[PDB]
Amino acid sequence: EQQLQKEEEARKVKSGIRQMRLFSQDECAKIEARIDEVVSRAEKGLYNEHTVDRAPLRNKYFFGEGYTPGQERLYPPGDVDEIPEWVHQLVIQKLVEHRVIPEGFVNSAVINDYQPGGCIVSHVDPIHIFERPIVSVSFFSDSALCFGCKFQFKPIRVSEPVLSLPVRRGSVTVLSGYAADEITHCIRPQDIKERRAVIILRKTRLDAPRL
Repeated sequence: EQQLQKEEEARKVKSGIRQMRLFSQDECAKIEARIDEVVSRAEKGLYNEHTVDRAPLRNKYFFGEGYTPGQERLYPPGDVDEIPEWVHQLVIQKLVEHRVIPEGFVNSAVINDYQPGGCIVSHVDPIHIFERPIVSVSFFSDSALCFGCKFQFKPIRVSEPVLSLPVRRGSVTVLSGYAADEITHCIRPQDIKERRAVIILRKTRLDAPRL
């Protein structure tokens, strides 16, 4: 049955997801103020060209490492701005202290800032660029992350994702295995009702192809 297939898929996705409430409301407030600083600094033209990526639904800020289909390429060393001290002190440290990731692991911090009605189209985290696990921390409001995103293209055949994962403010999502390699994920516009930001902490692969 198609029902059994969806249930085994969702179980496999679940095995690749770990999630914990790690940041208090005050800790979130401090990080959100720092996120607002990045947005302000971008608007002041203070960042490198490749640090900032502006699109209708969302702004993307690349720190430490950055990239440009499976044809993503890492920008040459020193092309994007370095990971800001507050990311180390307020975000990465908390994660290291809670043993989510080891020290020295993260060389890439991306901030995605979403407008209401913002979305991500079905995609896989590029395996040729980034090691696993992929760590993300949500900030301004609660939302959902969907896995198995055929519905975004064939809504008559399939109306729902395989799995929808609540992503609450201050929660940490860790993706590995099946959830990171074998299935697509996306965000639905109806799931972003107000401003939402997310910090994505990753390690790039040594042989990630460069420009």
